Amino acid sequence: MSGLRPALSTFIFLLLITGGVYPLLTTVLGQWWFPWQANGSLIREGDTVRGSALIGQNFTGNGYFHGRPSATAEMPYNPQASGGSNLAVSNPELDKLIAARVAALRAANPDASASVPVELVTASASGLDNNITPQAAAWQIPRVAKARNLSVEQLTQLIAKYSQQPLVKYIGQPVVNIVELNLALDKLDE
Amino acid sequence: MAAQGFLLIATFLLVLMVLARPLGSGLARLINDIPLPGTTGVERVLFRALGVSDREMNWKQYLCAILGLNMLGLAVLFFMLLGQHYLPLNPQQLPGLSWDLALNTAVSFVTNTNWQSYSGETTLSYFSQMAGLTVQNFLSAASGIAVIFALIRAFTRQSMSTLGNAWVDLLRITLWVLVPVALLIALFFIQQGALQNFLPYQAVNTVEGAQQLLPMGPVASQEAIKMLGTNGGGFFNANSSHPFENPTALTNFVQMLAIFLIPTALCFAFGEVMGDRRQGRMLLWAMSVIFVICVGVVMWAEVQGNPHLLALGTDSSINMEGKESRFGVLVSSLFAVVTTAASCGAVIAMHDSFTALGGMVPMWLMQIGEVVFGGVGSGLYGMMLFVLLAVFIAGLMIGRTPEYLGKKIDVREMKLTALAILVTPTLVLMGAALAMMTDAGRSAMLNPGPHGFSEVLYAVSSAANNNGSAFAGLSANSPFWNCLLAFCMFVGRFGVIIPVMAIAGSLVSKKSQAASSGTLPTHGPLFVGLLIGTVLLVGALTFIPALALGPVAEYLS
Amino acid sequence: LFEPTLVVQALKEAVKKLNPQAQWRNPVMFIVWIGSLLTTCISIAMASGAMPGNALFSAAISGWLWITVLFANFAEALAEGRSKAQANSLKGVKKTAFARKLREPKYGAAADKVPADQLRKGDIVLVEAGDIIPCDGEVIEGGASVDESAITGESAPVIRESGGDFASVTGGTRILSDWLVIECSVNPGETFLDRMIAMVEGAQRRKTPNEIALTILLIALTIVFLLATATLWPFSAWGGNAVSVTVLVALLVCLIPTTIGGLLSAIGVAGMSRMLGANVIATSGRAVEAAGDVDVLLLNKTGTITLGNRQASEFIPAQGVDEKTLADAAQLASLADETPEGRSIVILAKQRFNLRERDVQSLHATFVPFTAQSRMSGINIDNRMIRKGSVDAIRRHVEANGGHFPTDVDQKVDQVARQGATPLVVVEGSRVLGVIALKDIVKGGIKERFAQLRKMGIKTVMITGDNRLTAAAIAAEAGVDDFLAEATPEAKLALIRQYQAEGRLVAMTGDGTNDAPALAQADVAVAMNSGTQAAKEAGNMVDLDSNPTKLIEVVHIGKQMLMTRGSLTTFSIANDVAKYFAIIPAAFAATYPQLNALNIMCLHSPDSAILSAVIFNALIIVFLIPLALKGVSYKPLTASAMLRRNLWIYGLGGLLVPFIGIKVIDLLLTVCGLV
Amino acid sequence: MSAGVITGVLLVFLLLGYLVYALINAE
Ligand SMILES: CCCCCCCCCCCCCCCCCC(=O)OC[C@H](COP(=O)([O-])OCC(O)COP(=O)([O-])OC[C@@H](COC(=O)CCCCCCCCCCCCCCCCC)OC(=O)CCCCCCCCCCCCCCCCC)OC(=O)CCCCCCCCCCCCCCCCC
Ligand SMILES: CCCCCCCCCCCCCCCCCC(=O)OC[C@H](COP(=O)([O-])OCC(O)COP(=O)([O-])OC[C@@H](COC(=O)CCCCCCCCCCCCCCCCC)OC(=O)CCCCCCCCCCCCCCCCC)OC(=O)CCCCCCCCCCCCCCCCC
Ligand SMILES: [K+]
Ligand SMILES: [K+]
Ligand SMILES: [K+]
Ligand SMILES: [K+]
Ligand SMILES: [K+]
Ligand SMILES: [K+]
Ligand SMILES: [K+]
Repeated sequence: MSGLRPALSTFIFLLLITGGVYPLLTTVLGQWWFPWQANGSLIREGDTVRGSALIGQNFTGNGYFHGRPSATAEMPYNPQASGGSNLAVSNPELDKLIAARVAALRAANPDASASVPVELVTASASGLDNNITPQAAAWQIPRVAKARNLSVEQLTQLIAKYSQQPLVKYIGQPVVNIVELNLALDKLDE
Repeated sequence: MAAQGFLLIATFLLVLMVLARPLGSGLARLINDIPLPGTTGVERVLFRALGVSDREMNWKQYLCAILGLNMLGLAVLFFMLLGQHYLPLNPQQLPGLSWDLALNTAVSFVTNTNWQSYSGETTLSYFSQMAGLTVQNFLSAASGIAVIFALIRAFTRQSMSTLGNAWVDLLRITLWVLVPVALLIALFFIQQGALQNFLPYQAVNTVEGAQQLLPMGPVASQEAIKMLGTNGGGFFNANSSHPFENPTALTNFVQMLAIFLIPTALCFAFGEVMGDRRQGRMLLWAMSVIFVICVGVVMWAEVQGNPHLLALGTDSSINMEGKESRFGVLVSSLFAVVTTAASCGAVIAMHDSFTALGGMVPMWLMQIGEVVFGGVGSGLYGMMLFVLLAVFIAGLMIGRTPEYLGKKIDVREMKLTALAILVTPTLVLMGAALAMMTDAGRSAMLNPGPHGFSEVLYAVSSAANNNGSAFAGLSANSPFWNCLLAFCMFVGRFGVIIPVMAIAGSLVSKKSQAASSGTLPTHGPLFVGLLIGTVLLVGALTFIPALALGPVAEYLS
Repeated sequence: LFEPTLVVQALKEAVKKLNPQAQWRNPVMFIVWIGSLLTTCISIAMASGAMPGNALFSAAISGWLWITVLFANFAEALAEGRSKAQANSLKGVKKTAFARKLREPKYGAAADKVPADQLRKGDIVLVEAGDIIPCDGEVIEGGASVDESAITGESAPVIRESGGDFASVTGGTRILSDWLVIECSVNPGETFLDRMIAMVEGAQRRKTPNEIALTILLIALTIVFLLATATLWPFSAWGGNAVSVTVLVALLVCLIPTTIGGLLSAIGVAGMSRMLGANVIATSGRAVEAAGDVDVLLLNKTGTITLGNRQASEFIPAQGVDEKTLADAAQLASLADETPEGRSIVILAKQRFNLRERDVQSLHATFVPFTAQSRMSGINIDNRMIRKGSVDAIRRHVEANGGHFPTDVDQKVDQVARQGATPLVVVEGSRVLGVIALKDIVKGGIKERFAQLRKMGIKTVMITGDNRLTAAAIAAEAGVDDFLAEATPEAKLALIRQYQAEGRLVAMTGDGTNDAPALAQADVAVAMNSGTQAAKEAGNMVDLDSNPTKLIEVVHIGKQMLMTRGSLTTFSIANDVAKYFAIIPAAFAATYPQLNALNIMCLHSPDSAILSAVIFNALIIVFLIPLALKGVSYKPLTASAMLRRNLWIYGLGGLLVPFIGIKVIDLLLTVCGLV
Repeated sequence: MSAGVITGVLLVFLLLGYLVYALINAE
């Protein structure tokens, strides 16, 4: 008609030049250059996998380090529905949830303090989170030390080694890993 | 902590300015229909094959071109999402999407909205998010930049009757702005940890025993062009908060810079295409003052945080509920206000789980119109909608015929300016009223009290404002929600684009007055304050009745 | 003035246009009218007993919304009544006497008894002493003292000499002396006074494009506020009991820009009134605003330097003739020149050098005018043979009486020609007494008028076109920063279309018919009342004070109207934040008790805050009626400074004056104990 | 929803239509 051929032509060209070769170009650059980070950032030994360096896993246990709670729908720290918590700031249900979490954490940790870190009782935004702030990690040093028969200074230097600080202090937060740190703890044990 | 926020805002603005000013010299080149250095031969061997005639066309044919391209994109995306089981790259064999969700997702992705009413990694195949979603993430931004290029050409052209050729406009804009910067951002995200592998969903046995399952796919490739422009629809349900999308703070800084890159560079191009950089730095100051004020109030509200946490036995009271860990309170607050200022729609912190004062401000900067760097392409013409009214009021106070950049402004575009301004609050208030005169809409509630009405108002504002950011408590999977948000999205895009093109067509014909001794300079602090006062006056006078019953009510609770 | 207490009862009777036929033309207040009727029928059913409540609150809201409508129509009707009073002041009596028509044009001809309402084009009429001009036209012969106080306010007996620079007359004005004839130019009902009275009486007032655009923005704002206050009902119904319809309607009428919506007609009706009060007849408000946007002004020297033909005398240079002998020649000329222009030259020479040696009684000079064949004086009764003529006239006199002329008079004429002025020579006897210098002088205060024009940033271009040197001198002691020498009508058209094509707006204040095509081609056209009739129809506006620089007042009032409407709509918009702070905590105190911390005014009750807001909405309109009548005070400032001043006054008046108004009205209500 | 608010919704739409008509018109 008037401009049907240029319209359809530029649609097909823009489609084939943006979706179909640009993902292909980025992918063939990714596996050629940076394959570990391109292929899920998985951590593994032998052939089996124990997770990635980014996802974070539900750690129910006195010996293991504990991350932020997860508000994932069907199972905590489930990477299928990463939705986080959408409860309001003035929600009484949220108040009961935080009260139950702080009661459970007070029962779990009898030696550090009564003022729990806020992120250890508040759910993450993504619903899955592999990292916590190093002071919050140091809050649970007596629990892991008692449950693993390990030195407090040794655990402190271990979590200092397995930290992750940003390029500059204000752009993010200093933060320590969780799944990778617990795997390092297991390798230290055996 | 306030000092940390101060340096964060300051250095973010400096890096944005030093990355956006060179792009203005090069976006004004694209506006002037001047090819970039090193692509004239490629252009002349490409457009002949593509059939794009070098002849220019007026506003009516330009608008018809853009709307036809958007209708074709909507049809292709709708008939791709209704299938995706007859199509390859479905490792988990996802079923075909329902008609209502497919229509809502298709219109959200074509009309620069990117509102996710589902869970991406458990509802969409790899092929959809690799090709069909990504082409709309490219072409919606291309269409917005084309509309603002037509408006800038209308403002800078003396008495011509044409606004250029839309096909060559989007072709040049896409292939020489939106693609290679997306390559750079995507490879940076592969460097830092965002994945792009096309591998099947790889199950993982954890160190405890609870067998979870990890999602894969072309995540960073969609992430890069989702951040470039102001698209803002992620691969997963937690868009730009999943560690597979933005793993660290350097990635998040690149997220922020890619959000503000295109509107700031467009403002710089508007300044540099007239030969008067003051005309662009006026708009930049007018946007940035409102921006930094709203950043300050959001960070203050989130530092004050939840008061119940201190009474429930915590070491602090900062609202970490619904916020990430490696992204701090200030950083996630800044990303929230940047997202809802620039019409992106990618959220780090779940906006629903905010303090009332920190959640009112995203609603406010959405509902005033996407003016504070607001939207790719939209960030300038939505502000021009308010500039053409502020200069009218200023000329009324002077006692002279109102003119902006020389061209006289009269009834024939006052009608279109008024219609284009009022089409947004009409949709927002009508949708928010319709969602509470029905059992559906009122029944998709997650939080009781005023926060639920705040959720519905945020959702309808996000639909009508082409933002896509969500108070994610709302279960908008219902057919009523999908159809209502689809209609709001459609009208909120193409009842703004059409009158802007009509204003451009009416303005390009009028001969520009060269200069005079007595005209109001539209660059100084007085005009910046007048434009800011107009933006904070209309856009707040509309929704103070709407905002008083939600976030204000629960803040004064 | 505002309230003369003469026609206030009549205009209050004329307020009652509350029927929908005369109200839908203003939609921003038709919404207020429909809301008032809606809350009135709600109050009627509410007191009847359909729904339970007090109904005194609803009755008071309905009455006060009707009061807001009544004062809006009161402002419009008072502006219209002031316009009618101005029109009746300018009316005079158009048909006051029978016309003294002549069948043949000649002084002392066959009289007629025809009425003064059917005279056609080219009709001659005799005017005697103590008479009045029936219809507009031009004179043919004769002339005497004519007063125009009853039409233009000027009680100065301006003469009407035959032909020349002024020969046109206007009907309906008193005549003081005899010897006036008038040739009719246009029919009755075709004159601009009758046209202005007809458009005031018709009161159509076709709105300016600026008025339409401001109305468009007001409509957009009232759509926005209507949708906000309409969708406010489901939001309130979600949490507890919904807000009642009366509160929503009162909040809507508060949010609607009611003040500027009512004063939009007055801003412009008072504009026409200030046109007519500045001795200017204006046709359209678009023309008024375009005249308010003039950047380039055009004139001619025939209406500036003593209105032409009356140039002063400068020392009368001569070769071989002493100053005392030149003064004797001036005295002998003062005993001559029986023409009016000649007598003007006589009195200018006498005030240059007073001499009282001999007068008209001691020297019985013959009082005879010039002869048409040679422009020569018929006076010969003095000792010297007197001749008053030009160069060619005195040459013809030389070869008529004296024989041969010397070269001294030729070289003196050459010197006068290269120096300017006029080459007219006074001659007594057989020897010339020198060519009289007749350089002109800039009368009036046109220097400071042009200084005011330059301060207001309006270009002043002076177009007569005699020569470059005298145009430079006229510019030097006039004040125009440029001029245009060697002026022709085609050059005037080319220059005016070049200015219109360069991105500037122009205005002409011509008088003649030669520059009438250029004046009509100008987008702003100021016609001269002393100017030609055809140019007067060719113009857009005509000034009746015979002042070339009336455009400064036209710019003042035309800018005042736009400044007033923009300032008033900004004030009406800025009041809405305070109206929120007064209404919303009170409007939602019943169903949201947590919102009762927002009324920072510490108001009494929710049933009192809404009444205080509506009462303030009415009282701000009735207090700003004088601001609608008399415009915002124009000061000659730059754009940025004047915008800053307008903001600092009116935008700061918004959000601060409504605070005081609502608080004081609430205090008065609590003191009276009504709530 | 129920009766008594459909007349308010209809009157609001009628006012909006009249106001949009006045906005488009140059009366
Ligand atoms: C609570 C504290 C705050 C209170 C209020 C204080 C207000 C001041 C804050 C800082 C804002 C300064 C911005 C520019 C100054 C204005 C002068 C001007 O005409 O601007 C054009 C300015 C210089 O114009 P010019 O000198 O006439 O040169 C003519 C050229 O054509 C123009 O081209 P050129 O000069 O860019 O090209 C050459 C250029 C080569 O080009 C480049 O290198 C790229 C572009 C330059 C970018 C470098 C500066 C970026 C400007 C943004 C500043 C953001 C800071 C955040 C504010 C703190 C947060 C509260 O090389 C240079 O020389 C670059 C230096 C430019 C000189 C002026 C900039 C001053 C430094 C910024 C301050 C440092 C921040 C520390 C914290 C501030 C606290 C006081 O050019 C630019 O810098 C371009 C970008 C700026 C355009 C507008 C952007 C809006 C910024 C507003 C910030 C947010 C609001 C402030 C807070 C509000 C209250 C809470
Ligand atoms: C209405 C109620 C209240 C009434 C207030 C009325 C107005 C307030 C006046 C107060 C003081 C009066 C006397 C001042 C005169 C002397 C100062 C002077 O030189 O002129 C400055 C200026 C007049 O500008 P101009 O005569 O056009 O141009 C002369 C320039 O010097 C030459 O132009 P330039 O561009 O070359 O300027 C040079 C330099 C600037 O040089 C200066 O003159 C400033 C001195 C600083 C030194 C230079 C350092 C460079 C840094 C940039 C400027 C920093 C200033 C603060 C930045 C932080 C922002 C908070 O800037 C640059 O290098 C270019 C950058 C572009 C402009 C910068 C924008 C700054 C933001 C200004 C405030 C915006 C937020 C206000 C919020 C309003 C909402 C309520 O006077 C002011 O102080 C005005 C400021 C505006 C205040 C708010 C206005 C009220 C409007 C709100 C309501 C609107 C109604 C809505 C309508 C209805 C809607 C439906
Ligand atoms: K978006
Ligand atoms: K808008
Ligand atoms: K709006
Ligand atoms: K928009
Ligand atoms: K979202
Ligand atoms: K508006
Ligand atoms: K008002």
